Amino acid sequence: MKISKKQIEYAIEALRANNIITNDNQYPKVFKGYISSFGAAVIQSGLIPAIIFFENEDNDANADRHKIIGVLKDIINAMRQQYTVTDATILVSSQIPANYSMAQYIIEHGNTDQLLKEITEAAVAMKLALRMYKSE
Amino acid sequence: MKISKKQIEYAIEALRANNIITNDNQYPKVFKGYISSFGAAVIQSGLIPAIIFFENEDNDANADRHKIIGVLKDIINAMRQQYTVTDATILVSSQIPANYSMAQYIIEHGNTDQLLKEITEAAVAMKLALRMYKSE
Amino acid sequence: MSKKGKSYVKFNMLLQKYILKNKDMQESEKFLSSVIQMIRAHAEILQIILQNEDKRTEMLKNYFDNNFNESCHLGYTGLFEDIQTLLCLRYQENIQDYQNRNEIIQQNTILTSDEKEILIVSPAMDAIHTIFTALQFIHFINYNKD
Amino acid sequence: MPKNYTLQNASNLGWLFYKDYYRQEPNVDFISTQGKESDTTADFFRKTNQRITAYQLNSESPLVAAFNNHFGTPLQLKTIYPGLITGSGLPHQTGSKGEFKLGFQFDYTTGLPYIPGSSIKGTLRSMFPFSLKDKGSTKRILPEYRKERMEYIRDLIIEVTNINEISDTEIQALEYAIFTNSTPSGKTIEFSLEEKDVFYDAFVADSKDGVMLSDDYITPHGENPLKDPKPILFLKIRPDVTINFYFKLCTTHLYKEKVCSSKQIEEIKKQNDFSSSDYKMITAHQKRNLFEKILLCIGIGAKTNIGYGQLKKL
Amino acid sequence: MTTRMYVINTLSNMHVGSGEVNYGVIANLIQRDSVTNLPNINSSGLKGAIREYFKENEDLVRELFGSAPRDEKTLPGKVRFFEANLLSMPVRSDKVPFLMAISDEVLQELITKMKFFNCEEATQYISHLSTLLDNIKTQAQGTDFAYVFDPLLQGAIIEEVSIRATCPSHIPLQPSLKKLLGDRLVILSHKYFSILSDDNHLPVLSRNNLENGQSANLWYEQVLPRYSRLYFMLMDGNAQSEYLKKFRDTLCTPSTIIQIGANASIGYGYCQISELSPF
Amino acid sequence: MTTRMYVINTLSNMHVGSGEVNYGVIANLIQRDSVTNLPNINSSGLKGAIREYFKENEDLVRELFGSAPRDEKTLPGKVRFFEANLLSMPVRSDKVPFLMAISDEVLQELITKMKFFNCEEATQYISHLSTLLDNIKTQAQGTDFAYVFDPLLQGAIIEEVSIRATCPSHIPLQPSLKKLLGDRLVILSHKYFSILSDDNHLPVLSRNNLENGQSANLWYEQVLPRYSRLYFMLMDGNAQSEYLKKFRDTLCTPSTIIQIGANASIGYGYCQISELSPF
Repeated sequence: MKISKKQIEYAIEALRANNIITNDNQYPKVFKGYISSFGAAVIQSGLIPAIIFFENEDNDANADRHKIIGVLKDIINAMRQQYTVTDATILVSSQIPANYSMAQYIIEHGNTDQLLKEITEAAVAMKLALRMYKSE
Repeated sequence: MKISKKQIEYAIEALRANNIITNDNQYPKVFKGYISSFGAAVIQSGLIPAIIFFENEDNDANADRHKIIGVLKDIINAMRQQYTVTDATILVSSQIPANYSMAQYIIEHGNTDQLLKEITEAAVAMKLALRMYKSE
Repeated sequence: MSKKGKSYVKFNMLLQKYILKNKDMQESEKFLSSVIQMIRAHAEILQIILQNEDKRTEMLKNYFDNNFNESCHLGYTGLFEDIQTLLCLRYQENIQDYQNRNEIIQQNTILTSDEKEILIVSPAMDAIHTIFTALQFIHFINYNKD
Repeated sequence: MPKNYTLQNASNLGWLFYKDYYRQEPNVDFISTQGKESDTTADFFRKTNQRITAYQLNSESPLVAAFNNHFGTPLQLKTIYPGLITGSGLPHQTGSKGEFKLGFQFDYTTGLPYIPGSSIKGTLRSMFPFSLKDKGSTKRILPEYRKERMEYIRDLIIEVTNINEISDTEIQALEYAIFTNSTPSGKTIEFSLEEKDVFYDAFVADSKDGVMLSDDYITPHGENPLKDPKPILFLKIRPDVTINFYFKLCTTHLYKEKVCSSKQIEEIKKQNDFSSSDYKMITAHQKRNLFEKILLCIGIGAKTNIGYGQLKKL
Repeated sequence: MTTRMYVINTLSNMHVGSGEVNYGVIANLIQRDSVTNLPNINSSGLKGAIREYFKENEDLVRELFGSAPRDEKTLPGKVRFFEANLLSMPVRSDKVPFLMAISDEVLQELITKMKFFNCEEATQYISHLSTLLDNIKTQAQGTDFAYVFDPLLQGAIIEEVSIRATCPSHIPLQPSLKKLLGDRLVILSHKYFSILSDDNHLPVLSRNNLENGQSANLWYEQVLPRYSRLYFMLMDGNAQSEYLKKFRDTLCTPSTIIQIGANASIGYGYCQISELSPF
Repeated sequence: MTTRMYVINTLSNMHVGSGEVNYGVIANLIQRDSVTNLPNINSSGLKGAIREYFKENEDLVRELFGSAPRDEKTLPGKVRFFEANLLSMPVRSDKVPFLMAISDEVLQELITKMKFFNCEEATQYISHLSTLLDNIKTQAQGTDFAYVFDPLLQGAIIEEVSIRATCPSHIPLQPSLKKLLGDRLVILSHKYFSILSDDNHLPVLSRNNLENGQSANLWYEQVLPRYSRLYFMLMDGNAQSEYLKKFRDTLCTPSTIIQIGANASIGYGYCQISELSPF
């Protein structure tokens, strides 16, 4: 599991687009804990429980931790945008619709290993991209 | 391969400039592990993640681990200086700005293994040059 | 080597110290054969250390300690110290004998580059070569092929 | 099936807790905010919790018998109320009602609740003086920590063994021998295979007439007394559950405030400059008694400051 | 006589560190095979652990393993240790606490290894294992499968809900193959076994560092589940007869527990090594 | 009867030392070919290993390999041992545990060597390999190709170089070419094989020396993956036909296993040598 520089570029662009990393090139410090906790939750509980926990918006958290799910969605869409025609025969190279619940998407698409590897790689890339920058 | 004397000289200058070696020719004894681990991590995990890991400043590390990336930058700048300029040369010779961090520089200019080769030689030079000093 | 100095004396003492004496059979200070290859391979770094001013002794000690950092090298501290002392003495003798001679040879525009290069002696490199040759002589006398 | 865990008729407790817990049933809907609070979701999680908490363990279990055959004679202690929590930090949470919101440490292969040997080792080392690392941050609390723990350990050693005086350097050497198998300086002592102190994983051995797992509540009332508290439900090991503590301990020889090996100590004995004044011995039985006293004093697991994880003699 | 096959029964949670840096969730990962990408024990680790067990008998170690690295005169080792490859891995189910999981590709690899190396009891095992593999492939017909041989374990969930076990008759499992592979055995397709044994599905144990009762560090460690089975091949290289016999008896005796891997003091890598019994 | 071609099937990990002082992460690097930089076995090491296997038959060794280094009489060696070049290497996949990887340049060099040396069965192999190479180049047309010849293997991923395998259905792979190159064969572009065989992607193993449980040394070794295939040429220089027949029959016997390289005590460099069969 090697994180390519293109995945890290996707992570940086997604983190900027979802208003986690401001124009000052700083981020709220709680988001590194959010990303680490999501990484641990995926491997301990599972993809569905972790995404459900991190995707809800009625939480009593300091910051908008539901934005890491949007960052994941953007990274996965960017990765699927560069799937070759040969990949598209085995791999579902279809953009996640957006405005769609990510948990709903994963439930509807079975529980294929493809989504699990994609989300694991995207979470690691998000972690590294956040480590590229500075806490507020 | 042999030991490049010029690269060892660049390593000495960069170690002094980046404040790893004190005035009484000494270092905080964690930096030798830092350099060896940097080489191993570049081999095992890839250039970009290793650079991000060792360049991170919000770390619970014993000392200022991000100084080894500054030493790497100085060595690479020094060796890119005195690169011969012939129209048959594969090397860029463009100097890495002090404004730029190493990770963003490899992200936006990283399509060739020139940076990987230069970083490997710079890490080896750091390892061999640090043996000339004492550990506090 | 120049016999007008302490480098010759230290060279003789090093030879006498680390040469096995079969005629007796009580013991002599042991020899590390890996130092011979270290001198040859690390010659450029050693030259950098020698060309350093007023810190070369500490730098040489640090280099030899940090390269031979294992528990098996605790017995060869005497050999490392003798090598460092001899190398420093030879570098001092070589600079005092050759620096001005080389800088007048370099800008003597009557000789071609080939004869200038065959005439120009690098002090630190010559000291490294002398120590290397002495160590090789010690190993050659000591090593048998039983 | 529901009770008497066994190897022939059971579901893996760890599997039930982590992978099968949030199984997607035809009509459950805990994705939405409305469905997370619904009675259907609460009933679903109640049924899952009842399945998890319905298993008991017999004393004559082939699983625990195999543990005894492999790791040696267990040290048997009992859990008192409220119980035992381990692995509390493992992520098990979605935001639903009736759900277990704290992690639990389950053995992967067997599914039995267990305390990993690293937890036991750390809990035992915590009451030894030389467990806090000498760091810049910890420098201000290092001396008092060492003083308190050294007095405690000295009293425990005098109580357990027939040693009359033990010195601070002797306590340092003994702790480093037990937990690091090394000299306090970092050097190594040439030890035999049987001279290593090993801390195996503790296991649940007997539930007796009840189940070995139960559910418990912590209700954190906030700093604002006018706002509603949040109930948190978690999984605990029931009171009066036998815990088997497996160790592999050796005899530690101390001569002149340094730790000696067995051949070293026999050679020292045969020397004519040998005194019994500076020779000290603590055997495996005495080490086990000392560990037992530490465990009975501080307990093991999570939330031990508020009574969770306190143990009693069988 | 030359080549023998030994099976490593793991009594606790194995951790053999690869040492590579992982920047994801699990900081410390376990060693994997270069070719098959399955968990394995490098032969150097096996030799080191068994040398540590036998270190008290200096003559036996000197004859069989070689000279100590510090000795002035170096003696080559006579017995040859081959790397331990994964045979069976426990998988958690809803009908039973754990099943013994093996793949058809693992079975094929074992058959090929026995054919190439010619271990002592190889002929019968190869014949019956080839029969088993042929029956399994004939029944599978190129599809995904999870085959159980006890009819009571029908419909069992092999960890993931997508993998459910079917019991095909006409496929006999010999008692000796049950002894080699494990009780409550499930034969998995390569896709399923790769899914169950990859980095996201192998067991992880959480660990932290406490300073005066407050958490300082935190990391996750990948471990090989308890009661896993690994096989390795040992060739005696003109080693002395009675030293070899003592090695064989001590290694295979019931009371021998050998520590392989890391985290010995916290009980991780304790194993039992058994020899391939006659069919 | 002269100049026959032999294929080395590697049953374990292989490390043939380079003798190069690498100041870097990997201190122990494997032997690499001068022109192509692909991993190779020097002819001296191959001759030494084969001599060591046969050293029990003194007369065969003396007649074929020559006199011992200490013999008072010096007898020149009669057989000619050519160096062994990499033919196929296992790459990690997802549909299958591994694929056998060869480059078009490796095939071109094999054809060139067979033409230059006049191997025993060289003619048919040259014709069919030229047909296959021309077909591959016709299908690729200057693109970065990765072709598998079993339709079930379509879309198998090479994990190191994240590409997927296409199936050129109109290219035949003959059974003898399957035997020579290997089962589950993928033929890649030169750049893919170069990336897959470089220092960063060849397996690297971590090793340490433990003094009383404390780490004394640490180093990294790179190895040739197990099941790799290498080929070399053997010329029969006026050697006795009976000793030659004994040597060839013993070498190509299935039960013969030869150790080539370092780390013999652990399971490294154990190989099977087979002769080129008639097409």
